[PDB]
Amino acid sequence: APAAVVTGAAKRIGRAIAVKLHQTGYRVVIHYHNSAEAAVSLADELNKERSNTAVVCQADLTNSNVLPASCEEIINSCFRAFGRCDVLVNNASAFYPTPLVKTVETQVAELIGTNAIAPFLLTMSFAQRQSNLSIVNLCDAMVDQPCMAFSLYNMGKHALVGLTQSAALELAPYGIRVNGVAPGVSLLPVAMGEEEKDKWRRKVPLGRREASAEQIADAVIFLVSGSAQYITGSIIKVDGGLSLVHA
Amino acid sequence: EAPAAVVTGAAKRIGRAIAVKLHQTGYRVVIHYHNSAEAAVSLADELNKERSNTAVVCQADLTNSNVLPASCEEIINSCFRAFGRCDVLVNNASAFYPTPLVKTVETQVAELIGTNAIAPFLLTMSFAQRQSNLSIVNLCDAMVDQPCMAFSLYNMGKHALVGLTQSAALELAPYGIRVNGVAPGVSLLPVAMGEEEKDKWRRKVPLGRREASAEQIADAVIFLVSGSAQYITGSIIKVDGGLSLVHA
Amino acid sequence: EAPAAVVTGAAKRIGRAIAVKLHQTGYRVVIHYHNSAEAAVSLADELNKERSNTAVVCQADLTNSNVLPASCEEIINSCFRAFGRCDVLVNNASAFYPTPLVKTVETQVAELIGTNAIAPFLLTMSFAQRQSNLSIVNLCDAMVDQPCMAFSLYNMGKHALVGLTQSAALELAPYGIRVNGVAPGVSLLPVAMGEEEKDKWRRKVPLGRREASAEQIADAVIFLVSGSAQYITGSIIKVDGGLSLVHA
Amino acid sequence: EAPAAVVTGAAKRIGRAIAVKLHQTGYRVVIHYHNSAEAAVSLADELNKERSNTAVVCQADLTNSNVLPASCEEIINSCFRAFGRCDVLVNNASAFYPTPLVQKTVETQVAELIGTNAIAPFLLTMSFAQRQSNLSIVNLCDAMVDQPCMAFSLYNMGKHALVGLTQSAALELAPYGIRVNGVAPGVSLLPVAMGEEEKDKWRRKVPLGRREASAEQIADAVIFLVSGSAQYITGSIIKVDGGLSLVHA
Ligand SMILES: NC(=O)c1ccc[n+]([C@@H]2O[C@H](COP(=O)([O-])OP(=O)(O)OC[C@H]3O[C@@H](n4cnc5c(N)ncnc54)[C@H](OP(=O)(O)O)[C@@H]3O)[C@@H](O)[C@H]2O)c1
Ligand SMILES: NC(=O)c1ccc[n+]([C@@H]2O[C@H](COP(=O)([O-])OP(=O)(O)OC[C@H]3O[C@@H](n4cnc5c(N)ncnc54)[C@H](OP(=O)(O)O)[C@@H]3O)[C@@H](O)[C@H]2O)c1
Ligand SMILES: NC(=O)c1ccc[n+]([C@@H]2O[C@H](COP(=O)([O-])OP(=O)(O)OC[C@H]3O[C@@H](n4cnc5c(N)ncnc54)[C@H](OP(=O)(O)O)[C@@H]3O)[C@@H](O)[C@H]2O)c1
Ligand SMILES: NC(=O)c1ccc[n+]([C@@H]2O[C@H](COP(=O)([O-])OP(=O)(O)OC[C@H]3O[C@@H](n4cnc5c(N)ncnc54)[C@H](OP(=O)(O)O)[C@@H]3O)[C@@H](O)[C@H]2O)c1
Ligand SMILES: Nc1nc(N)nc(NC2CC2)n1
Ligand SMILES: Nc1nc(N)nc(NC2CC2)n1
Ligand SMILES: Nc1nc(N)nc(NC2CC2)n1
Ligand SMILES: Nc1nc(N)nc(NC2CC2)n1
Ligand code: NA
Ligand code: NA
Repeated sequence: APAAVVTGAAKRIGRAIAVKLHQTGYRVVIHYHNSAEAAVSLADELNKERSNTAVVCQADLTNSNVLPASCEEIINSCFRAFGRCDVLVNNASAFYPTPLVKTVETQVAELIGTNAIAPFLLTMSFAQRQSNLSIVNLCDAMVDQPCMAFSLYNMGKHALVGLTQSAALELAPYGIRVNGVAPGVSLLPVAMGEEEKDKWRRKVPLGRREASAEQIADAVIFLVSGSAQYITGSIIKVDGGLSLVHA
Repeated sequence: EAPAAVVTGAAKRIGRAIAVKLHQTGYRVVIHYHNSAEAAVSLADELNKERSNTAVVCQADLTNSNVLPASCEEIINSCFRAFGRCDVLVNNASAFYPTPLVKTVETQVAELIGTNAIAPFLLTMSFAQRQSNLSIVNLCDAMVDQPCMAFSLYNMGKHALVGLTQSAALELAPYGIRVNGVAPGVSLLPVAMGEEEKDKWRRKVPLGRREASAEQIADAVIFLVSGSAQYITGSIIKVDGGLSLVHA
Repeated sequence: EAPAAVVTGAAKRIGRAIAVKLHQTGYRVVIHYHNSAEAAVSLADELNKERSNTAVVCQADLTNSNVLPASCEEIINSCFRAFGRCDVLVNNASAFYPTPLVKTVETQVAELIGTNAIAPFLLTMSFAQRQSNLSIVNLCDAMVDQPCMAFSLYNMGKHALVGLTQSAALELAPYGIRVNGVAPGVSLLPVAMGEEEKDKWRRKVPLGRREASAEQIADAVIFLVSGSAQYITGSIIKVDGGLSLVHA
Repeated sequence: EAPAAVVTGAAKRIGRAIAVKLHQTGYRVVIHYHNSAEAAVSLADELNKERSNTAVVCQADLTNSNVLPASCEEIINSCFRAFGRCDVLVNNASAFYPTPLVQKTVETQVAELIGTNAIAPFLLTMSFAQRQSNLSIVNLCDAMVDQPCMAFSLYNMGKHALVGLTQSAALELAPYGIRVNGVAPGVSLLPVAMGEEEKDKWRRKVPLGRREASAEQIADAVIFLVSGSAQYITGSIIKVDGGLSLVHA
């Protein structure tokens, strides 16, 4: 059985991706930062289905002097548990506004670390340890029509597009594919107000609703599958047409 | 009962692989063709041997002309006539040849722009006008921003097809019709292409230094028409082995 | 001696402003028009009052048809007959109206795809064939990836024009002919559009909550044809006040 | 009074060309530099001999660190100290070197490549805006970001982030009348460290003249963007690449 690492997998979209990978037959490493209880509850659920097929792994993915070592250890955790690491899903992400007009350098470390630098370091560590091997990066369908006052977040997501492309090119000779999935509106942020959630939903052409986490996870499953073996450097929007709607 | 799909230019090559994979997934298929009558009938016979009354052929020229709207309406009609429904449209048929800036040019326009862009638009119109998982898949080109030299009309047509994909995704979303694309890089090389040229293209592809099989292209089409793509509309999936990421 | 430019659809609105600014920069101009003869002639008279023998008009329908290649060749020829040279081509003329998926459709195709894409292609062919700072500027649309609802053929035509811009840039670079685009967002609105509707569009624009003047669009054209742009080819400059960056 | 501009990494090469062209257009200029003190001072001396008290130098490292926000604030402050205003910011400074995925610390490479190409532009943009006619920012991008050089992931990441900043900042700063645009070279001045045969390999790829862009050609697009001829243009990135990005593998 192949094995996958999913970052930020205790809740929401990460959780659904881990669940669907496990349902497909993968053993999974459930990475978490603060959500230890949820991470272990997910592992307990998956291990009840198939013993010793899910483990948890804690790490902060904020940029720092220790982030390279932390990312090496996440990949190492998959090898320790399962003896291989076939799939990496870069899902973990900080998301909050950073107006141009926490210290700003902490915001940099968190927003650019989680969205871009940790994915890069995890990609390095994944590759260095190297079958259907692939990486899937969780992008953002709205990167070119960004939310107001979210410059660092947007920078991080653009950087992640860059990594997707650069790593697809560089890792192709190792048979490692690198792709992305770009939600528009999926599970709305827990802190967003109801009326705000509804305003976003009403903008989506395809059903005037957000994507379920499972719909996002379906695109991840496709990209890691045998049915995507010639696909690398591609980013699949799963956005219900939202990015096509003008102001 | 079983859903039904129209695949244009389905007698050979990628369209044939798409038709076969849709049929294997459970669809009844309209095999559109232009000149390749014997291949189209042979494919229909193959599919009907597997499940009777699940494949028919439909002949049409998709060159632009004043009768092209009627021709595209008749392809969609032919699906309803055979199967009583039309769930999926795959716009695959395509003319591809150079048109240097420096057949008459009017014919070149009609063929390249008609097959790659206008016929998809008219088929899209007719599909939409006539009707649980409805979708359209347009065969695009991953290299449209790094185009082949002296292929301006072809490239224009494929860019127009991106525009149609996006515009139709937006407009047809309220009807539950998703509209997406699949963009090959190099897949089955042109029959006309010489061996050395084919080898030069193959050697450019990062992932495996080989072209895509027809089946690999069809796999992306199958995903986009499936239940696993129900929130996906207006997306174009490159299936190019990284080719478009390679600088000059 | 003075360079010469062809501007399509130059009688009114953005094309007129472009022709004026090119003339102010020192170009002789061919004012192409279709229906707006009186305005074309008035512009020519104004320009020739400023400097005699510097402006001529040229009538043609740019709808797609069997005669469009000849018509386009004639427009280019008119610049050579008048001025002895043709240094700049500005593809500005454009039909724009909705074509819902759900006039006959073949005429809509001819008009929308002809004016926005096929006539630019044929004009580009004829320009190149007759061939220093030579360049072509195509009037694109900054909103082509977030298009107006029910404008599929228009959007297809503008996408095709992006592809032409790219393809022609690549192919014509060895002749030193640069090919670029200018992409307005909201510029001149219909005069007859109610101000309340105009204001809905204006309020969308981040930079000043107003539409671009024709002259602001023309400024970008002037840059691209200038000596300050001699390494720029295949580039499309948005002149949109940030509109294309604004989400739904 | 004459307007004032800050050009990062302006001692040499493209940045100097931009500073020179802005100065010739009537701007007073802050010549930011990191290690090239001699070159920076030489340029300032030359510009002040054309017009007295119209150029100053400003030294800063633009590597990311917890003091980078203060350093960026101080570059903008230096423009106001010398000239009383700051109308234009050109984010030109850039680290550029490979970072292979498979095998000087990686954290240093992150701090340099992401800091110079993205974070310092962001912080300078914040400081520029907080301190405020024809105000604008021009970011030096890269026309090849979607067809990147092999083994340059962190550089490419940085330049993609800079695209994101250009767009985000154009949106957010539009109500302040600050336009934010980019200029994206393909091949311009080749690296000093490259041999002529390798330079020629790159030159031969360029459809328009089989040559790199001069520094002045890049600067010409910057000057257009800061000019009155670009007053409705924001969020736009102009490729100045001779068609290079249109050429397939
Ligand atoms: N939801 C949407 O509509 C949407 C739209 C566009 C893009 N996306 C992208 O899709 C992905 C999943 O979205 P989501 O909404 O499910 O994400 P989310 O709930 O915002 O974040 C996912 C997880 O990231 C982890 N994380 C955050 N900061 C971290 C840090 N410093 N170190 C390590 N891990 C950290 C958290 O793990 P712990 O809980 O364990 O601390 C969190 O549960 C993200 O990449 C997001 O950007 C989502
Ligand atoms: N192969 C590749 O590497 C590649 C690369 C990029 C994109 N694509 C796209 O993928 C699709 C499939 O590629 P392919 O190589 O399999 O295509 P293809 O063999 O060039 O053409 C497919 C079929 O199009 C039909 N067709 C051509 N002109 C027509 C006309 N005037 N009216 C009606 N039908 C017409 C032909 O049908 P008859 O034989 O019955 O006459 C032909 O067999 C095309 O859209 C192509 O542009 C392919
Ligand atoms: N206005 C905007 O906000 C906006 C936004 C985005 C892009 N653009 C682009 O900018 C350019 C100029 O826009 P505009 O608003 O000034 O254009 P416009 O007023 O819609 O049209 C310009 C001219 O095109 C000519 N034209 C139309 N159909 C033709 C045909 N069949 N044959 C020949 N010529 C034909 C007409 O010439 P006659 O009057 O002589 O018949 C007309 O005056 C266009 O390419 C447009 O798509 C404009
Ligand atoms: N040259 C090309 O072909 C090309 C192609 C694509 C994009 N571009 C972009 O165009 C811009 C100019 O290119 P270029 O070739 O002229 O650049 P460059 O010579 O590589 O670098 C410009 C300057 O950046 C400064 N810099 C580097 N690291 C720094 C740091 N840690 N802190 C502060 N400043 C630092 C250096 O200043 P000091 O010398 O004072 O240390 C250097 O002179 C860059 O943004 C580049 O990415 C250029
Ligand atoms: N990390 C990230 N990124 C986006 N775009 N949206 C969200 N959504 C909610 C914070 C949970 N999360
Ligand atoms: N229609 C089309 N389009 C492309 N890109 N390639 C091909 N390949 C060869 C004519 C079969 N055909
Ligand atoms: N995008 C576009 N294209 C043309 N040809 N004309 C127009 N006219 C504007 C609605 C007045 N807009
Ligand atoms: N900063 C930067 N960025 C690019 N692309 N090219 C260059 N040339 C560098 C001096 C070698 N520098
Ligand atoms: Na830790
Ligand atoms: Na008239």
